[PDB]
Amino acid sequence: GSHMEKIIKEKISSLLSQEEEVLSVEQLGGMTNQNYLAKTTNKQYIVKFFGKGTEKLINRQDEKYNLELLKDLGLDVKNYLFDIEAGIKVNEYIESAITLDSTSIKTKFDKIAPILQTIHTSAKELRGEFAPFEEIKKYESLIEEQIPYANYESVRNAVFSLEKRLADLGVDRKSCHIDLVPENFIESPQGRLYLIDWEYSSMNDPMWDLAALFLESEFTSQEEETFLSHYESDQTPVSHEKIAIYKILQDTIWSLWTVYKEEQGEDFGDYGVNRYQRAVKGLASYG
Ligand SMILES: Nc1ncnc2c1ncn2[C@@H]1O[C@H](COP(=O)(O)O)[C@@H](O)[C@H]1O
Repeated sequence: GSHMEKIIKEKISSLLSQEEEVLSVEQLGGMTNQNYLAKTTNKQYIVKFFGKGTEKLINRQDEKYNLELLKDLGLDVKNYLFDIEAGIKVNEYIESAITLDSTSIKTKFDKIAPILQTIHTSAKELRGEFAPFEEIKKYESLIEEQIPYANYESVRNAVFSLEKRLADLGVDRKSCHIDLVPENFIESPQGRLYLIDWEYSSMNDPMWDLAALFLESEFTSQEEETFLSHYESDQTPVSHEKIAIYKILQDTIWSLWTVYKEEQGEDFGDYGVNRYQRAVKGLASYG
């Protein structure tokens, strides 16, 4: 039983009646060590332990508010606990739920485009103002080692040069999810599709979210065009250039996230190296 699992057991004890007990806390699948299934006498809970070393990256109070603010959209699953002290989310467990991946997401544009419209047109004022270039600096501060990626100064300066272009185009400010990996979509056995894991949610340009959806599921040009056709409306305008720019910023940011996570003891192999190289590729294609 890990330290993280012991802390989870303690936090869940507050959700139980005098009779009930925590039976087990086990690590769920996935890339990171954040996700756990907790079993109690009469209840199962999905747990995301996101707080470890992320105090300066994920503003826990911002995100606790964002949960209660976003609840009536009906997109996320039910929350039972959001622990500010350690950064731990305790949610409902949906039995026999299907987690989406790139292939399955591509069959469900009829559901997913309206979902993204719902969030981007919510008119909700989330706590948090996403600043991608400040985000880069946050990771740079937290990382102890000499940056392990090749040709970093030239790449960094090219990435930071995109700030001026974004200012010229004009950056929009809407409620965004910020982390549209396909595995953040889960389907109930009865058919309802959820969008989960809003830990990064913030006010941002909606083209960030589109870039993330497209990049994280490796959409083809045909899939991008088809999705944009579905998603585009007067209240959800589309900018292809912004999408291209945000893809580069995402690969940069998540490559730095990788270094920091590995410094804390995780092993993601060449995940970060490859994302960084894709930023390099994107910079060349953009220019
Ligand atoms: N309410 C739920 N019921 C069943 N599985 C879930 C639930 N919420 C999250 N999960 C799973 O846990 C993962 C959450 O972390 P992530 O892998 O980053 O999406 C999802 O991919 C789902 O597979």
